[PDB]
Amino acid sequence: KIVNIGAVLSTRKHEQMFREAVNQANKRHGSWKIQLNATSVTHKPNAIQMALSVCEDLISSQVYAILVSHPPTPNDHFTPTPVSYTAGFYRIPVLGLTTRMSIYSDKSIHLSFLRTVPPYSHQSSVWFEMMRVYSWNHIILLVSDDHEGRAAQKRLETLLEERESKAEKVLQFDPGTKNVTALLMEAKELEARVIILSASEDDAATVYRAAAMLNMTGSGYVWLVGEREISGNALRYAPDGILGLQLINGKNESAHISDAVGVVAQAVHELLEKENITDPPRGCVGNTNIWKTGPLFKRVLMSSKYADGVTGRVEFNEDGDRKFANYSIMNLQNRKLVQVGIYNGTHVIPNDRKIIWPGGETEKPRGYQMSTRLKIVTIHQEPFV
Amino acid sequence: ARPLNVALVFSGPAYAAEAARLGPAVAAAVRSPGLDVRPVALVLNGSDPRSLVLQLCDLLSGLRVHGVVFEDDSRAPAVAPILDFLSAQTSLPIVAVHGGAALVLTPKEKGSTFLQLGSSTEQQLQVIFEVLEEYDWTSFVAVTTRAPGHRAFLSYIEVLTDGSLVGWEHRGALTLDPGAGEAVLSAQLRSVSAQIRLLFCAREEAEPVFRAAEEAGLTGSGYVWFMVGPQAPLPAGLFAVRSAGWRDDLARRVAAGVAVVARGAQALLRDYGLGHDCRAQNRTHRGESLHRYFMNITWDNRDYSFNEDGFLVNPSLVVISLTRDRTWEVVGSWEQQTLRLKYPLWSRYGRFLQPVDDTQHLTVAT
Repeated sequence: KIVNIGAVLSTRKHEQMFREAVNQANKRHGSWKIQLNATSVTHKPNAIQMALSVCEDLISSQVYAILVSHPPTPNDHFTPTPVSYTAGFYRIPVLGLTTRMSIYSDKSIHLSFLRTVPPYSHQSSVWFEMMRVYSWNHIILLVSDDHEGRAAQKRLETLLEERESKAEKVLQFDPGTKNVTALLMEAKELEARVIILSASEDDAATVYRAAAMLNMTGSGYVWLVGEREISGNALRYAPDGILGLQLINGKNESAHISDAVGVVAQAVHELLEKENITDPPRGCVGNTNIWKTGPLFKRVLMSSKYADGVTGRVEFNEDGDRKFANYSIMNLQNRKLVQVGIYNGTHVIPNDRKIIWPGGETEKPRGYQMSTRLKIVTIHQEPFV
Repeated sequence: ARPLNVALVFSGPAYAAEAARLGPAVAAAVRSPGLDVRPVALVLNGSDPRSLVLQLCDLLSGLRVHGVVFEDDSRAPAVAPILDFLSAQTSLPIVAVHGGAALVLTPKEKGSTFLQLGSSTEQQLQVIFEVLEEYDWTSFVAVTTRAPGHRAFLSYIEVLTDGSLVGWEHRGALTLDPGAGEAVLSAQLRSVSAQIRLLFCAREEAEPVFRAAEEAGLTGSGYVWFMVGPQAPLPAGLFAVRSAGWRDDLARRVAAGVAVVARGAQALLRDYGLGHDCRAQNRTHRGESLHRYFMNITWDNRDYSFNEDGFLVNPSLVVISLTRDRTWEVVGSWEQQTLRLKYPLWSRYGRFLQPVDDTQHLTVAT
């Protein structure tokens, strides 16, 4: 029985290691009646004829699962959208090597999809644990008017209700704006001095530009930030002593493709052990129906639990997001970045390196500022008032 | 008198015979000042994920389609999302009347102007309680399955129930796995004793559920099923909610579909005196002004409104009645956000869900 493993990659050289990864699959296992082949297709720099290539070549080759890759553009929803539509609606699983944006976790669209990398919305999961241990019981959110930002805001609030906290005050931006200085006045009078950002490079540009202008980067201010704006065009006026976040193997295509092959290498053996194992459709036009084995193929797919690859400990489950990833925490000193924090997947593990706070201060601050003046309400009662 | 060559595409052999007949009817039905109606009849091949972009752009190229109405005689809504993608690049509006607009696809992609004629999940859970308000049925349960989108179903019903002077009571949330086993399905379904139940499952996922109810005893006597969700073993006691155009004429259905794309844009000509960029590049402009343009639609004694994502904001619709002879009877109506029934009733009377407790009911004189 011929088993085809499809994939869409970028650059000719990267596709070469795909052949190496699939070649080792045959030798690493004792499979006798199972043969693996690799299909290579380059990215078409236009969406209109992008669907033509996947239909006429990959679909007609009856591939088993497809691997996607980051497009050459710095940030675009171009590569993963067409690929998850055509093959996605044939109930053909799609493996996301570099899919990290938070929209593709709804199951209203993109019915079948698996991610080997946790998305951006999961960053808030470790924010709370780091927030809780370092006191920090009062915060303010600065999230832009984007669908991705809403998911991050929801995750923080949906778990904070255990401690009975409403996260003080939340401000909503408009993406693409260039001057948000006036609306930052509402972020000054509050007692809290802990600011959390989750936005893009363009949105974070205006935030970091006026942060030093309003004397917001001095002592007593602590910034918790998202991974997107730590590296990029926002580095021009990024405040010092920023407590950011990053993910290991975030741009290692060769490491991720090996892990994706390993997960399905054992899975394909499990598929050839049951009954009613109908082959995925042959061709792109001849078949006009959803093929038999639906969730059963996905059910075993989201059941792998082994220890292989550089990252290891893959437990794809539920919506298809990785669990307990390896994160890192870094600081910005003199326009130079150094990593101080190491996350093992369970709790934050700090380092002996000094964690210098924004504005050039060493003592640990807290998000609290006393209100000197009090406004008082009274009513007219004859004996009392 | 700005020209407008509206396009019509149909899938299925049934429309092939009547493709030419719909010409004079559609053209004569729609008439607006300063606008030209030139419908074109086309037939598509198959209803599935397929290389539609090969020919859909081919017909779009070289022709001023402006707007095309999508029709399909298929229950599965597996064609709208792939058609949604090609709508984003072309920045042109496509409306589905029957089949294509089977379910509400939200949220959509950035810049998409694809609109539907259907009922949202939340809108299907607000008339179900309106008719239930005047017909008692205080006791109810919730049954959910492994189908995607179940999380919104439980959240939507909970919001409406709370904070009401009636004070609805809940008997917990029931979860069943059709792939587990027959023994597990039957025990969970009969765990809670109630004659009124709420079900949510896929169109093809329903059949395993009905088999469990047959051996669980919750099929005979008087039991109520609310078939709310995507869409011989069919015991009596089922109800659902659908759109007003549940049995509209084929000629009039296309007329309603072509009305929104053409008549809605007539207000633009009042301001001053387009989207054919497929097989072309170096142009993205803006594609969000169309949503606010298509807001004021009113025809056939109905109010049609759309939000940013796009569906029936004011869904003038009807509720189907109980099905006995495999017929889709309709008994409830809902217009102008007001409930209306054709068969008013009090408590449980003859031939309309007689009480399930013949030995626990009394008639008392005073």
